[PDB]
Amino acid sequence: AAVCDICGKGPGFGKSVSHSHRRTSRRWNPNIQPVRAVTRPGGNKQRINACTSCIKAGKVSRA
RNA sequence: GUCAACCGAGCGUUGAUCCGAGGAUGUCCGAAUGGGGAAACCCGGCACGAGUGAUGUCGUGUCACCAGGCGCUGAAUAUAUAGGCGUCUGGGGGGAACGCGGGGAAGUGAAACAUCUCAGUACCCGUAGGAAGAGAAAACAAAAUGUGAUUCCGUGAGUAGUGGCGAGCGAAAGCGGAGGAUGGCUAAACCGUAUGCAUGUGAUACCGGGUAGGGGUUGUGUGUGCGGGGUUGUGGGACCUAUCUUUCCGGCUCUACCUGGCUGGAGGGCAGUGAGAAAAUGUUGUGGUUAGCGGAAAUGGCUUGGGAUGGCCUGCCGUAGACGGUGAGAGCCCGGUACGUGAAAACCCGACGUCUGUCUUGAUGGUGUUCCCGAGUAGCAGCGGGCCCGUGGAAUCUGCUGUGAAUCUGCCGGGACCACCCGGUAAGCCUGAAUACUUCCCAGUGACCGAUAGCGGAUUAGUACCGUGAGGGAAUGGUGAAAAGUACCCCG
RNA sequence: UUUGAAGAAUGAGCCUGCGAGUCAGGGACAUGUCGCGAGGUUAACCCGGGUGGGGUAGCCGCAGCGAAAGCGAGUCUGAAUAGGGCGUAUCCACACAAGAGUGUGUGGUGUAGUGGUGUGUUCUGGACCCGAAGCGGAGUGAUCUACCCAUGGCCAGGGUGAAGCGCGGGUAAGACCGCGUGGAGGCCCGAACCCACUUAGGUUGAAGACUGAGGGGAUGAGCUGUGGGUAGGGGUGAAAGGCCAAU
RNA sequence: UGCAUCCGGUGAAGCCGCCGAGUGAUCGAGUGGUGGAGGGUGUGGGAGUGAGAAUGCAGGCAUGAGUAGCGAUUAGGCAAGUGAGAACCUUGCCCGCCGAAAGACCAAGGGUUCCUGGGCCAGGCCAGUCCGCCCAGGGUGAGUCGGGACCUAAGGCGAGGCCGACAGGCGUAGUCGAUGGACAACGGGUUGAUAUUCCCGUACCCGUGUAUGUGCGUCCAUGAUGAAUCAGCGGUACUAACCAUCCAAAACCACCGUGACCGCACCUUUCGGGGUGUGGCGUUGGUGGGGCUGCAUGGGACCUUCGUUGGUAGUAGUCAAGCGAUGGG
RNA sequence: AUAUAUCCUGAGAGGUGAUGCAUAGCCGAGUGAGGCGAAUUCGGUGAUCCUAUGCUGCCGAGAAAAGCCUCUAGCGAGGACAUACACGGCCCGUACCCCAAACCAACACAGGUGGUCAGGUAGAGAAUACUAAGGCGUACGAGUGAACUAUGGUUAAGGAACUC
RNA sequence: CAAACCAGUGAGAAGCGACUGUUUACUAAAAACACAGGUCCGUGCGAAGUCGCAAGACGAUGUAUACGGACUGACGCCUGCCCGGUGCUGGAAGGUUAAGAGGACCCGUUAACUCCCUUUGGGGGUGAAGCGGAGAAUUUAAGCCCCAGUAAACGGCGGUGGUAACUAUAACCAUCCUAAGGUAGCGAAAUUCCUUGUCGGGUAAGUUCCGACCUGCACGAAUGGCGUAACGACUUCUCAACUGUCUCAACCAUAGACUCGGCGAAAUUGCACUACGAGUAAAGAUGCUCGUUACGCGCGGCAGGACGAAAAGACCCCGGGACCUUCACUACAACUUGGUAUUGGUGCUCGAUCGUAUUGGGCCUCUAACCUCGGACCGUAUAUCCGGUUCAGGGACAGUGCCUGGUGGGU
RNA sequence: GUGUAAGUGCACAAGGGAGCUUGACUGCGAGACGGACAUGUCGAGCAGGGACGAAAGUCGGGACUAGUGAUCCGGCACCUCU
Ligand SMILES: [Mg+2]
Ligand SMILES: [Mg+2]
Ligand SMILES: [Mg+2]
Ligand SMILES: [Mg+2]
Ligand SMILES: [Mg+2]
Ligand SMILES: [Mg+2]
Ligand SMILES: [Mg+2]
Ligand SMILES: [Mg+2]
Ligand SMILES: [Mg+2]
Ligand SMILES: [Mg+2]
Ligand SMILES: [Mg+2]
Ligand SMILES: [Mg+2]
Ligand SMILES: [Mg+2]
Ligand SMILES: [Mg+2]
Ligand SMILES: [Mg+2]
Ligand SMILES: [Mg+2]
Ligand SMILES: [Mg+2]
Ligand SMILES: [Mg+2]
Ligand SMILES: [Mg+2]
Ligand SMILES: [Mg+2]
Ligand SMILES: [Mg+2]
Ligand SMILES: [Mg+2]
Ligand SMILES: [Mg+2]
Ligand SMILES: [Mg+2]
Ligand SMILES: [Mg+2]
Ligand SMILES: [Mg+2]
Ligand SMILES: [Mg+2]
Ligand SMILES: [Mg+2]
Ligand SMILES: [Mg+2]
Ligand SMILES: [Mg+2]
Ligand SMILES: [Mg+2]
Ligand SMILES: [Mg+2]
Ligand SMILES: [Mg+2]
Ligand SMILES: [Mg+2]
Ligand SMILES: [Mg+2]
Ligand SMILES: [Mg+2]
Ligand SMILES: [Mg+2]
Ligand SMILES: [Mg+2]
Ligand SMILES: [Mg+2]
Ligand SMILES: [Mg+2]
Ligand SMILES: [Mg+2]
Ligand SMILES: [Mg+2]
Ligand SMILES: [Mg+2]
Ligand SMILES: [Mg+2]
Ligand SMILES: [Mg+2]
Ligand SMILES: [Mg+2]
Ligand SMILES: [Mg+2]
Ligand SMILES: [Mg+2]
Ligand SMILES: [Mg+2]
Ligand SMILES: [Mg+2]
Ligand SMILES: [Mg+2]
Ligand SMILES: [Mg+2]
Ligand SMILES: [Mg+2]
Ligand SMILES: [Mg+2]
Ligand SMILES: [Mg+2]
Ligand SMILES: [Mg+2]
Ligand SMILES: [Mg+2]
Ligand SMILES: [Mg+2]
Ligand SMILES: [Mg+2]
Ligand SMILES: [Mg+2]
Ligand SMILES: [Mg+2]
Ligand SMILES: [Mg+2]
Ligand SMILES: [Mg+2]
Ligand SMILES: [Mg+2]
Ligand SMILES: [Mg+2]
Ligand SMILES: [Mg+2]
Ligand SMILES: [Mg+2]
Ligand SMILES: [Mg+2]
Ligand SMILES: [Mg+2]
Ligand SMILES: [Mg+2]
Ligand SMILES: [Mg+2]
Ligand SMILES: [Mg+2]
Ligand SMILES: [Mg+2]
Ligand SMILES: [Mg+2]
Ligand SMILES: [Mg+2]
Ligand SMILES: [Mg+2]
Ligand SMILES: [Mg+2]
Ligand SMILES: [Mg+2]
Ligand SMILES: [Mg+2]
Ligand SMILES: [Mg+2]
Ligand SMILES: [Mg+2]
Ligand SMILES: [Mg+2]
Ligand SMILES: [Mg+2]
Ligand SMILES: [Mg+2]
Ligand SMILES: [Mg+2]
Ligand SMILES: [Mg+2]
Ligand SMILES: [Mg+2]
Ligand SMILES: [Mg+2]
Ligand SMILES: [Mg+2]
Ligand SMILES: [Mg+2]
Ligand SMILES: [Mg+2]
Ligand SMILES: [Mg+2]
Ligand SMILES: [Mg+2]
Ligand SMILES: [Mg+2]
Ligand SMILES: [Mg+2]
Ligand SMILES: [Mg+2]
Ligand SMILES: [Mg+2]
Ligand SMILES: [Mg+2]
Ligand SMILES: [Mg+2]
Ligand SMILES: [Mg+2]
Ligand SMILES: [Mg+2]
Ligand SMILES: [Mg+2]
Ligand SMILES: [Mg+2]
Ligand SMILES: [Mg+2]
Ligand SMILES: [Mg+2]
Ligand SMILES: [Mg+2]
Ligand SMILES: [Mg+2]
Ligand SMILES: [Mg+2]
Ligand SMILES: [Mg+2]
Ligand SMILES: [Mg+2]
Ligand SMILES: [Mg+2]
Ligand SMILES: [Mg+2]
Ligand SMILES: [Mg+2]
Ligand SMILES: [Mg+2]
Ligand SMILES: [Mg+2]
Ligand SMILES: [Mg+2]
Ligand SMILES: [Mg+2]
Ligand SMILES: [Mg+2]
Ligand SMILES: [Mg+2]
Ligand SMILES: [Mg+2]
Ligand SMILES: [Mg+2]
Ligand SMILES: [Mg+2]
Ligand SMILES: [Mg+2]
Ligand SMILES: [Mg+2]
Ligand SMILES: [Mg+2]
Ligand SMILES: [Mg+2]
Ligand SMILES: [Mg+2]
Ligand SMILES: [Mg+2]
Ligand SMILES: [Mg+2]
Ligand SMILES: [Mg+2]
Ligand SMILES: [Mg+2]
Ligand SMILES: [Mg+2]
Ligand SMILES: [Mg+2]
Ligand SMILES: [Mg+2]
Ligand SMILES: [Mg+2]
Ligand SMILES: [Mg+2]
Ligand SMILES: [Mg+2]
Ligand SMILES: [Mg+2]
Ligand SMILES: [Mg+2]
Ligand SMILES: [Mg+2]
Ligand SMILES: [Mg+2]
Ligand SMILES: [Mg+2]
Ligand SMILES: [Mg+2]
Ligand SMILES: [Mg+2]
Ligand SMILES: [Mg+2]
Ligand SMILES: [Mg+2]
Ligand SMILES: [Mg+2]
Ligand SMILES: [Mg+2]
Ligand SMILES: [Mg+2]
Ligand SMILES: [Mg+2]
Ligand SMILES: [Mg+2]
Ligand SMILES: [Mg+2]
Ligand SMILES: [Mg+2]
Ligand SMILES: [Zn+2]
Repeated sequence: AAVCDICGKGPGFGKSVSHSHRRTSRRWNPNIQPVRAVTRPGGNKQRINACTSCIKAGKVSRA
């Protein structure tokens, strides 16, 4: 819940809301997961904290 | 140097001290950086010298972490990588405010109270700078054939608006001003090179007239890397086809001989320490700063007077009658005042001949047909945030999650939203001046205080003292003009 | 302060100093007063080591009515002369009506606001002065106490006598019992130590919690030195709303 | 503050009196005494502008008052000395009190309170020659005691690492961290103060080195062994069989029950269905007899698998001494 | 091999240490130092001190690491073992107080503060009573038969009738 | 003749608690706390539950004969009946409902037009495709509603009337209603208001005590009932000794109080040449009226007044705080669902334009995303952290985000 | 006796019946009453249309006095408002 490696997406802070509409401070943390992505076409794969936005950005590739 | 005096030793006409510029010296703790640690203290490794009969012993240096590179090494293992070393360059902490940015509340008002307000305030945190930040419209405007980056002022106006439509909050457009730089580029529609991965009909296919010699720019798809030149506002650029064309040379579009498309070298540019090319090449103002020099004119006389600058009388000078001191009110007494002058050396602000780059293989004006200019971006569904705007009919901005575009008969804006037309190029980038602040220094000023005031602090003050801590936190000025601070005698 | 105080209602030991309606805003209004007058005035800003000059950007009134279109000395209402609401500053003289008080038409008197300066009030600012219980953010504390963690130390003396053990009884083996040994025990009495039950004194005390007589445990859930960790809406808590540095 | 400018060392402001005047807040070019350096008419201007109170604040001084108290449970008297003064100090005599302390050593802590010398304002709840007062001087002596050179617990810090909006939080290798473990000291004497430190006498254990006497190799060579090499075997028992033991796949013989068929006699509704007894099969429920061949279960042997040597190659490469760990016990 | 075999551990006792020292006292010498200097044996009691980190017995089952000894991985042509030898071992604390007028309590305060030493007579004793060593009478005193208060002693007879 | 110091009062009846023990430092040491005994429930091991926005650590280097939570509290006899309410536990067939998808209606705009007017589309309505606005129905999980269980889970266990051989009764039947309507035991008790209930014991006298009766206002069986040996600085009561606690105080030795010398305080304080009584009055007067009495001043004592001093009254009320409780409001932490993403494939089975079509649901597989706290290597000379490699197990689950619904005095 | 309590009124009816029918109108409103204020009450006359009565005239709710709710936010219809 810290940071996504490439997108640079630090979690943002905002306030929730009731139906009565009374505020309270809360947070949002980007959807971060690690995968053993492919780096070089030689087969070397490594792990990097990536979010869904980055994944669908598809800098990381699959076989 | 001072308290503080005092002595005692002493230093000077050759110029000692005093002030300024550069330099060296700088124990230890303290980012502390050789390891450790209860700060000012313990314990080592490595390289060079020295002394002892040698050791003992001594000095000197170097020895942190992280970041970024370079060279060497390489584990699982085969390549290679992590890791491992060693070396250069940076940063590390502190500082009053200001600025940016990440986060961010309640007391309070609403006469209660949740929305709301208090307010993005205090406070915490990470950054740089002397300013920062913002900054060249994807802005406004509204038919005028208008504005023309940002920033800061005074308006516009407590108006339009927002709000349990309450308390409250609060624009924009336009106008007048300060300051100005309409300011130049990178990277995708061709090519030369360092290139590789792939393959050969390995010859009739590759060079821009004619003769001749010579022997995979992949066939097909996709992605990545390297570039001249294409970056709209009347709507705009190129795989090919109609016109003038202000130097030369070579090599290319897989070869050699007209037409077409590029790159390299000899010459007018574009400018350059720059936000749009990078690194280097060096210096003149009586400019200032750091300290300094000169700088006028009454012993004038008398009176009170302890003491005169005072009262009276003369004469005084002034480009200087700000100021302070000297025995009471001083321009004619001293420090000094206007004015003039001045730096061996160093430093901040202003030009000028070594030396450097580029380009004139590039540039300017003229007639028609056919893969580029910011993508996970604009916009979208949900969720929230900032714009006066609290979902309200809600644009514009940002963003968390899922989604997701066109590229010129493209986009987005014009305050739900649509059509004709109206106006300006988003997703890349930087860039002075106007502005804010003052821990620090200088010079001046005050209808500012004059010791319970004024900074807590005119004095050994952030001390004594209190608290183990964070922290709190005092009271305490004047003898005299000068110490001439009471010799000596007497009581005790 | 009170309806009301000589008050036995509050405050004042005394003296001296210090101590309380201030201050800002083209803020708003009214009253004084000052200049000009259908006009009044400028902000910011530029240039005079000096308050000058420039600067009309802007604001208020000269016209109001209507929510608005819009109209305009009228306008709104309304289907409307058909009067009413609001203004036409305000009045004088002439005529027309009813004399529903006044309205409707003519000729003159012709409209007074604005910017200082000082003042009361309101305005937002802490807004006449001192004063709270408390909420929130950042930090400082476990040198007492609570708990716990590691390492050490402490518990004079004197009794009680489990299991177990051996022998003798007893079994067929037992089991069971007498005898001597053994000495367990949150066992007993009682010093150090640690506590706090009663009384007394003290309660401007020797002491911000004690002194003296007695008072319980006193080999353990014990106590004690040592050094460490647990931080505030949290700790800890053999639980009382206790302790967390006399709070 | 502005001003015509003045008042004053022939005495300003301030302080304390006196006089006179205004209805008031006051005033007086109104003065007497202290004071010895600045005030200021008038007319405006601006204010931190007027104190008795707020259990106000700070300072000073009141009263209760010369009152309460002088801080234990042990307690003194006296002689003589110093001194101005002597219950309180010094010396002496007796008395009393503690004596698991009210004595003697340390740690923690404090830091000069230790000793000597001088004086007694201030401090000691009184005086005070005395003091833990002040003033000056002196005083702290370690290879062997203690803290670092050593090692570690609880726990803290922490490269890299992991996680975290920032800050930071964790925890590995490591490094810190005593209240523990590790190495050596005794008695006497000494000054006014130090002592297991100084002196005396006698010992010790750790760290470096000496070089010889023991005396030991590597650079000679003797000892114990030790193990990485060519030729086959485990009656067990690969492959046609024999003796003995229980079982049955291609149903012969015999009976019986009858999926279903052909029917022979009787019963039954008038005849029907149907039941009973039986005959021929068929079985709702396919072996025995015999040989060729091929495979499956044990026997001896044929060629390749041994009873580790026959030369060699104790010819040559190896050292243990002496110290050798970030490792093991 | 069951051997008091062997090894390890081990307070204590004897000897040397020590013909030394100290010593009660003797002499001259006074604020007090100096020289000389006798005996220096026995038994018996006896610890909470030491053997002991031991022995027995119990469950609640009672640190780590180092130093030391020892074994080897990586070397090697000079180390091992003693001793005459004169050499060589840091820095810092070391005074004083330390159940107190010196520390923590604002004081020269009837409080608290951890470890060590533990005499004699009675006694079980580390209680208690009196004493040595040694240190104190802890800083207001002098005088007065009052109340009254506090600390105490004694009390005719009655014995809880006071009083919750 | 234990002569000193030192050195247990004892016994009886009972209440509560098993006891040793701990606690409200600095007013409460108990009957409270705590425990040893049991009970219920949760907890399958990267556990349950904790601290922590995370890694991670405790739990534990433990493993259901362990750990956590809650209740009662040795031991013995026991621990009755009630599942409507609230909870918890199982069952989701039905009804209601999330987000998310979605596209019928309705609405806006505009090319063409549509009457007539000119000549080179608007003024008297339709509505083009897209654009958009509100906008559908349709798919939806948990939960709630619903069905059962559960009381050592929180909790309840009645009233009404009638009904005997003299006498008061109910020991039997009928009423309502809820789920049932208090069983054993004990009971004017630590609960009993009348109440000092009545009776008996103890005393002359007993509102306390003990022992019984039961009219239990308003006991009661794990927020446990009844007894209980021992224990207790616990509660009540009685008895013998005991005594100055008392009848009823007396004397005496001590340190103060007193006088003398020395040093030298504090609270309070508008004034002060400060009497009495009756009256008056802001309603109890040293200070007013009236009358009485009284030379000025001290010292020791005693406390009735000076509404005496100390603390801006606790109680009460009035404008406000903090903490706490809960089915008060509004939320939020945590727990829980689905969709969506980290996201892959085959086979089957189910639908709206029995032989032609509808793309998603449910299942079984598999590796390859992902997890692994399994193993074994390496970084390493030492490393249980960590990173990489291999294999092994899982595996498209899980976890994680975002939206959403539940629950939510934990905050 | 007079719709719903009491008072005030009411026979000239405000009491019944019938006929007819909508004035329980539209826009104003001279002036008043009460109101601290927001509000609340009464009312002759003027313009269109209608109702009853031939006409005269009466008709702007019930014999009167109770039967009620501010502001915001929102919903719905019409207009020669933007
Ligand atoms: Mg991150
Ligand atoms: Mg924010
Ligand atoms: Mg908020
Ligand atoms: Mg996708
Ligand atoms: Mg210099
Ligand atoms: Mg130097
Ligand atoms: Mg360091
Ligand atoms: Mg460093
Ligand atoms: Mg590098
Ligand atoms: Mg490789
Ligand atoms: Mg409010
Ligand atoms: Mg309020
Ligand atoms: Mg607020
Ligand atoms: Mg705001
Ligand atoms: Mg700079
Ligand atoms: Mg800029
Ligand atoms: Mg404006
Ligand atoms: Mg307001
Ligand atoms: Mg180009
Ligand atoms: Mg180009
Ligand atoms: Mg155009
Ligand atoms: Mg000069
Ligand atoms: Mg003179
Ligand atoms: Mg001058
Ligand atoms: Mg002068
Ligand atoms: Mg001068
Ligand atoms: Mg809004
Ligand atoms: Mg909008
Ligand atoms: Mg463009
Ligand atoms: Mg500027
Ligand atoms: Mg402090
Ligand atoms: Mg009054
Ligand atoms: Mg009065
Ligand atoms: Mg009085
Ligand atoms: Mg009063
Ligand atoms: Mg009072
Ligand atoms: Mg009052
Ligand atoms: Mg008072
Ligand atoms: Mg104003
Ligand atoms: Mg005028
Ligand atoms: Mg001007
Ligand atoms: Mg209007
Ligand atoms: Mg109208
Ligand atoms: Mg003014
Ligand atoms: Mg706070
Ligand atoms: Mg701490
Ligand atoms: Mg037994
Ligand atoms: Mg025994
Ligand atoms: Mg006893
Ligand atoms: Mg006393
Ligand atoms: Mg205190
Ligand atoms: Mg007694
Ligand atoms: Mg115990
Ligand atoms: Mg802390
Ligand atoms: Mg709290
Ligand atoms: Mg309690
Ligand atoms: Mg309580
Ligand atoms: Mg406390
Ligand atoms: Mg004079
Ligand atoms: Mg004079
Ligand atoms: Mg004078
Ligand atoms: Mg003056
Ligand atoms: Mg003036
Ligand atoms: Mg004042
Ligand atoms: Mg005063
Ligand atoms: Mg007053
Ligand atoms: Mg006062
Ligand atoms: Mg007094
Ligand atoms: Mg007295
Ligand atoms: Mg006295
Ligand atoms: Mg005392
Ligand atoms: Mg004397
Ligand atoms: Mg004694
Ligand atoms: Mg003792
Ligand atoms: Mg003793
Ligand atoms: Mg200490
Ligand atoms: Mg002296
Ligand atoms: Mg003196
Ligand atoms: Mg004194
Ligand atoms: Mg001194
Ligand atoms: Mg690190
Ligand atoms: Mg760490
Ligand atoms: Mg660690
Ligand atoms: Mg260490
Ligand atoms: Mg240590
Ligand atoms: Mg010493
Ligand atoms: Mg010593
Ligand atoms: Mg040595
Ligand atoms: Mg030292
Ligand atoms: Mg010493
Ligand atoms: Mg000492
Ligand atoms: Mg002592
Ligand atoms: Mg003190
Ligand atoms: Mg004392
Ligand atoms: Mg004390
Ligand atoms: Mg103690
Ligand atoms: Mg003892
Ligand atoms: Mg004695
Ligand atoms: Mg003694
Ligand atoms: Mg007394
Ligand atoms: Mg007697
Ligand atoms: Mg008696
Ligand atoms: Mg009982
Ligand atoms: Mg008890
Ligand atoms: Mg007990
Ligand atoms: Mg207890
Ligand atoms: Mg207690
Ligand atoms: Mg206490
Ligand atoms: Mg208490
Ligand atoms: Mg108590
Ligand atoms: Mg208990
Ligand atoms: Mg039980
Ligand atoms: Mg239980
Ligand atoms: Mg249970
Ligand atoms: Mg778990
Ligand atoms: Mg209980
Ligand atoms: Mg049931
Ligand atoms: Mg129920
Ligand atoms: Mg549809
Ligand atoms: Mg439910
Ligand atoms: Mg009873
Ligand atoms: Mg009972
Ligand atoms: Mg009772
Ligand atoms: Mg009773
Ligand atoms: Mg009774
Ligand atoms: Mg009684
Ligand atoms: Mg009862
Ligand atoms: Mg009850
Ligand atoms: Mg039960
Ligand atoms: Mg129960
Ligand atoms: Mg209960
Ligand atoms: Mg019970
Ligand atoms: Mg019992
Ligand atoms: Mg008696
Ligand atoms: Mg008496
Ligand atoms: Mg007395
Ligand atoms: Mg006395
Ligand atoms: Mg005195
Ligand atoms: Mg009176
Ligand atoms: Mg009276
Ligand atoms: Mg009186
Ligand atoms: Mg009082
Ligand atoms: Mg109060
Ligand atoms: Mg209140
Ligand atoms: Mg609170
Ligand atoms: Mg989903
Ligand atoms: Mg999926
Ligand atoms: Mg609450
Ligand atoms: Mg009628
Ligand atoms: Mg009118
Ligand atoms: Mg009506
Ligand atoms: Mg009517
Ligand atoms: Mg509203
Ligand atoms: Zn990302």
